[PDB]
Amino acid sequence: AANKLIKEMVQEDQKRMEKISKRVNAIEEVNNNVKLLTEMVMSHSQGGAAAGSSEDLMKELYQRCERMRPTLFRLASDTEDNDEALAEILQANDNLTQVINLYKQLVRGEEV
Repeated sequence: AANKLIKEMVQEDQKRMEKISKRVNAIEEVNNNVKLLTEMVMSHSQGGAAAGSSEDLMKELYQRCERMRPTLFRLASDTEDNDEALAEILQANDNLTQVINLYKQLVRGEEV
């Protein structure tokens, strides 16, 4: 109902929750995309292939990966007093930079 000044509290609870949940969804999405793109890139590393639709899916996964870095940068500037959350973010960005590295190699003839 109509209330006095304890609206700062339910609104704080709300920001706590949104913050954590956005982190979770980001990290999960990262973990998922990195793992599959990795799996796929390796398999096309002169072994089992598909081309066509597979080229399409690796491309999409690659673009999603590029798109998540900005997202992680923005999440990391919102981790006031939680170095643990900040660390998870930073490890996830590392997973992303890395995978965006294999894809690129795969796409332009390199090894590894």
